[PDB]
Amino acid sequence: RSVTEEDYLKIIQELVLYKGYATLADISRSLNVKRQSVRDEINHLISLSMAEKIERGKYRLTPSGDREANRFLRKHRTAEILLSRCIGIPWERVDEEAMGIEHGMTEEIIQRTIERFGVDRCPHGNPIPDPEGNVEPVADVRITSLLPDSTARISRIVYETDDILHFLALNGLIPGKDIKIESVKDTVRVLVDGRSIEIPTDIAMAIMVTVDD
Amino acid sequence: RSVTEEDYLKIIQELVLYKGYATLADISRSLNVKRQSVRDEINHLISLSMAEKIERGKYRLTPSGDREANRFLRKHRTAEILLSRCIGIPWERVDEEAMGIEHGMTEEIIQRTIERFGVDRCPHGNPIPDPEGNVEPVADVRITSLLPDSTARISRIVYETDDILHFLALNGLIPGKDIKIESVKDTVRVLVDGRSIEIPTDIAMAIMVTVDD
Ligand SMILES: [Fe+2]
Ligand SMILES: [Fe+2]
Ligand SMILES: [Fe+2]
Ligand SMILES: [Fe+2]
Repeated sequence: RSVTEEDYLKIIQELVLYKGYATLADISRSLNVKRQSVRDEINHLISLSMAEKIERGKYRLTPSGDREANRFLRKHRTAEILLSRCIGIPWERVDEEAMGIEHGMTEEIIQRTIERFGVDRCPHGNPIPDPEGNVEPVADVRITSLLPDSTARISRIVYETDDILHFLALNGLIPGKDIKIESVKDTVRVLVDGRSIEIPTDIAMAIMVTVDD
Repeated sequence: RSVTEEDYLKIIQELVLYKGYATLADISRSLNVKRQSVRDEINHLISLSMAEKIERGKYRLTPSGDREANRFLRKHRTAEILLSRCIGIPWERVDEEAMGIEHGMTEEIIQRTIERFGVDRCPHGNPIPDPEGNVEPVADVRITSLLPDSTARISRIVYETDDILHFLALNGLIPGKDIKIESVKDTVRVLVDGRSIEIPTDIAMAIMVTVDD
């Protein structure tokens, strides 16, 4: 697939949940689009009241751009469920592979997929928005906000890159797994499945967790 | 989805297998596109050596247009298998619903779907072409070419409209079912599952069968 508006909405929403803002160069690098085209699209989104400038070089979605993103992510996330549950596309690959089929996911397909597998989250734990673009508020927090000896459950991975998902899969840090914070100096080190894992800051920033209970 | 070149290739291939040719008005009606746009696309296909005029008002694909159609139908037919086997989209609806997700079916998805379900035909029995656009020749014939008392097995439905598939499903005339020709005057009447069914000519023309054995 070549790049669409919906791809811009998704990456901008991810970067904002991940680090608090989207830059042109971060969008350029994720979408593999030249900066100047990224600039034209951002300005177009701003003129449509779907994005706004936060300060210099830093952007985010407006509330209405966020709902539009959400209507797309309903398609995206359901496509991931379809691909991973029906045909065994690996957990860490399924974000990339959903890219083809997601644009044409109809409500017929989306709803039958949701009811057939009994899910309301993508395999990476992000909730599936409703058709209007609403998502239920989830009570979770950044794993980087936790003190040593905190116990928690991994909730969702808000930014789904290859390096990130591969690390998480390799170390079994997946939605639903109980973890315990061992250390927070330089990296975030946790206890999971009796094993100890150092999570570098760039990866830890993408991990949301729910604190018991 | 709005209309693409691939949609033109598919309907033209179907109409040719069905009645021996495609007219502008038949393409217009199937794709819901005004005749003039259908005309521009046909001329474009002709200039690309993907279609040719047979005689007045009658068109078909060239060999190379047929292979291109086939590369698309690999996507289409696999999408149908995915949708009907993974999530239970009804047999008679699955041709329409594949329309969204088919354009982005990658070889990764296509191949894992084929191996996961163990299929080399769509639910309506049409073979799944290979990535290059080849299909294995199938030894089947039109049900309208058969004499009374012939026995056969339904092979494929080469033209998949709503009226056609609905009739076939309603009367259990599906790939694999054994049938016996009872009569060929006005309609084609067959014996299937101990029941007798009159198949009108417009529907019978789309049914291929293999004569035993
Ligand atoms: Fe994703
Ligand atoms: Fe996901
Ligand atoms: Fe079909
Ligand atoms: Fe089919």
